[PDB]
Amino acid sequence: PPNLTGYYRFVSQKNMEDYLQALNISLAVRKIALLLKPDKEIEHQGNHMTVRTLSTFRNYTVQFDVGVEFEEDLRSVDGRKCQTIVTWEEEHLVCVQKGEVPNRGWRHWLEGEMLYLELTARDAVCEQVFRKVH
Repeated sequence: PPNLTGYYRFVSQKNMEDYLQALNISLAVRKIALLLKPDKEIEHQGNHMTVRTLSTFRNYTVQFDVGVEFEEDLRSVDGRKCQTIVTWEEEHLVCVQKGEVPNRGWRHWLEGEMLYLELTARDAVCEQVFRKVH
């Protein structure tokens, strides 16, 4: 990852169900999601990032400064709110969303033109993969 900027196209996933069920999301909504093919769009200007998640149901956006804790507004997702902190170590991005649910956060890392991602909530682990295109 030079500068994580770009657009990344969906490639594959697994266990979305487990993750969305650990966040207690309804059935009517967590079987729409299993058929989605979301893409990632990223703006990156030396310490500050804008990460967008795009799909045909609804899109989700979040802004932050890495290394500075912020209150994240997740009502578009599960209805909650967290005090998120993002860092860069071991050569990959780590985010822990402190709040009501334990083990809530995620991890991003690169290799080639591939954008890997891991989602966590309680004991549930979710994996997704994207391909940079712009």
